Amino acid sequence: TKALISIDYTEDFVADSGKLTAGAPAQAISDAISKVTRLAFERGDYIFFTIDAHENDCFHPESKLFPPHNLIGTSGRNLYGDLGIFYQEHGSDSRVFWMDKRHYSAFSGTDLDIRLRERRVSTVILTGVLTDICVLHTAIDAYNLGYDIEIVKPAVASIWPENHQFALGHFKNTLGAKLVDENLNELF
Amino acid sequence: TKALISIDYTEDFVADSGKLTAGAPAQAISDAISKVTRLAFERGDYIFFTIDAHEENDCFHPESKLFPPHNLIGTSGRNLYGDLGIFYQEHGSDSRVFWMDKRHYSAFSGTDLDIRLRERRVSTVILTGVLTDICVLHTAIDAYNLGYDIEIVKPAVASIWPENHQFALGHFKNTLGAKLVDENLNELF
Amino acid sequence: TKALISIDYTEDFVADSGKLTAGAPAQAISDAISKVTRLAFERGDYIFFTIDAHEENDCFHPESKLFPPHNLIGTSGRNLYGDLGIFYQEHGSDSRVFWMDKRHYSAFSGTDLDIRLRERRVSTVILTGVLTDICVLHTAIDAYNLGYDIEIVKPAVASIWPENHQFALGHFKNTLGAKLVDENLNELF
Amino acid sequence: TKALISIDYTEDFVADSGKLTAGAPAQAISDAISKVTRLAFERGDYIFFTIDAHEENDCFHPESKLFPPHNLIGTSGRNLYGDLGIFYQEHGSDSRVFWMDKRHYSAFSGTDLDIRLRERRVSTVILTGVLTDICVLHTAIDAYNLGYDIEIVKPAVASIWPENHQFALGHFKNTLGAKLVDENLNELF
Ligand SMILES: [Zn+2]
Ligand SMILES: [Zn+2]
Ligand SMILES: [Zn+2]
Ligand SMILES: [Zn+2]
Repeated sequence: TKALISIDYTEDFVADSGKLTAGAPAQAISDAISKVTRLAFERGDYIFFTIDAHENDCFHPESKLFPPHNLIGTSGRNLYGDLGIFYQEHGSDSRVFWMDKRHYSAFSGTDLDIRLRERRVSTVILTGVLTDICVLHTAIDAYNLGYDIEIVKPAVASIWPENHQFALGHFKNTLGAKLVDENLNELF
Repeated sequence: TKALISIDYTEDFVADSGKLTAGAPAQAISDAISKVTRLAFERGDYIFFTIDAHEENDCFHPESKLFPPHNLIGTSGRNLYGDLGIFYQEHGSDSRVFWMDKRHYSAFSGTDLDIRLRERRVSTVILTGVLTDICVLHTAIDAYNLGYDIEIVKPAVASIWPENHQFALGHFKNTLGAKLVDENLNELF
Repeated sequence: TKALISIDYTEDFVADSGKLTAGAPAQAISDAISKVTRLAFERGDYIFFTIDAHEENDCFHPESKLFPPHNLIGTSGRNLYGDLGIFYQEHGSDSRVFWMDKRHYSAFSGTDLDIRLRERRVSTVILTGVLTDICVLHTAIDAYNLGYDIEIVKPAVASIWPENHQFALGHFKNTLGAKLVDENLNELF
Repeated sequence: TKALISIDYTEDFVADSGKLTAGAPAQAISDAISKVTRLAFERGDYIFFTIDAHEENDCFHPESKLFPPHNLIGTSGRNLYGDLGIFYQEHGSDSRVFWMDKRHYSAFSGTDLDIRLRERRVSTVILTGVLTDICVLHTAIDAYNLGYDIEIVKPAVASIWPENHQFALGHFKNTLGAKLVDENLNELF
């Protein structure tokens, strides 16, 4: 049994009127990200929604770098597409988690590692946005914490195609990650 | 300039009808713990309420087998005891006052406490609450390993067992190099 | 998959002429600590010697104000005491045996212990060495927070203070959920 | 009070005959990386050499499947390249200069870097070395999560891939909020 991590696939990151939207490339993965999450859950895997929870926060260095996004209590934090429907169906399940984060990495200042260790999880499966920012930082932390890594290629996206390509190369060649499709089958 | 950490001073830990109550010794520090928290706030310090947030039937938590259900989410058992609860009603919305849910004994474990303290370049933590030999001890040890200067408010920490309370105070002073202070934040000799 | 951790059982902590010696109580566990280590090795367990590596004079270390110089790098005080030292000379080159320098009390703090254990998918640590209420206690608490199952070899841990040794053993069993075992690795009830 | 981090600038990563060499682009920064390190030292900064220390036949290390053997313990591959190596011969024994073995890409992973930095109350790290998109990138991300202000010496970092070098620099500035500086430690606009 593995764990699938769903990173920042919310209105503010995906929708056209989103505060920090990736636009077309992020919208394009909506079908794949929902399909792969449903499949992982059906298999018995743990699902962790790791979602930006921002505040107005003078002490956060990220405030100077990006405009306000994923603000607590706003509709910008709602999950985009059929993924949101999956959460409506199974959000209260013991195997499904909602986790607020303040840094890019899903591990930083959270209890993600603790929850995975409780369940003796050795492999993480990464999905969401952006490939070169919150997926990259999460993957690097996962590597340093000794997890096997899988990346769902058609269920990650970035605003810049060149940055998306760098990150995929980094996952495979530096982190030793397995690149998989929406059916959780290894790509060659 | 500094940060005060308020550890688990809730109804379940302090009140007579508390699910994991420390009883009389925990109740006896109510005046001192509220006094010292108000004083720290008045002089500009950051206040971190680090409170147990447990779920019953959490079979993956090793603590579930060691203690009865306590500080359950949505219950009155998580409410702060005494004038400390009044202080949170008054100033809990101030930018310098925080509420942090925790699952382990240590206030640092699986939380963003270290990140929040580093954002503010805090070098010294002041520890209060219960129990001296469990959630205060674990928090103090984590603080030591993370390079913080440590202050322990002696009249604002308590345990069920006098021998355990005394071990912990000895450990703080002689092994961690912590300063023991009174409810007026003055060094005890 | 289990790993035995051998904490600070060196000349400076054990021998009569040691710089920070626990003396007779530490000397008393020599037979049990060497026996349990050889047994763990025989059973295919990983063995980690986690040993204080201090410098005189380390200005920036908070420990320097609390204790006299001990376990100094390149000195005979860092030599393992008794048959445990003979074991290391025999099997130190084996891929399952490790020597790890540490600067804090905990074996995990600032080391790659957690990394090496995760590489091997170790779920249980077995703790031995000195002192029960300082470098063993700190290692145990870190192990707990990192999700490891814990075993404590009761006859292979020791302290200079008997009351502190008792607190620690109680803390291990009642707070950390650790298993207390003997030198044959059998659970004590 | 700042700390300069010198990452993997050794024979195996830089020299033409190095086992995992970045080649000409890495060799091209030799003048700048030595100059900036000597400058930092003169300004009273701390200097940390954080250097890969791998073992041959380390089957438990995930890196062993990804790259050929490199920076093996006790081999010439671990020797610092260029004037940096001369600087270390001159000032390695100074209390402000450190040598740290590492096994992961990041200088923080499984080391005591964070501990040594907090001991000195360092709030800003200055990064140099190779490769920009691997051990520099991982170190920078770790520094960011640990709340350090970050400076990157642009003419003193290098990669074998120019497009990857460009990505990393953009990532440092736009995502980590790092300051890009030259070999004179002056900000680049
Ligand atoms: Zn954000
Ligand atoms: Zn609890
Ligand atoms: Zn020591
Ligand atoms: Zn390497």
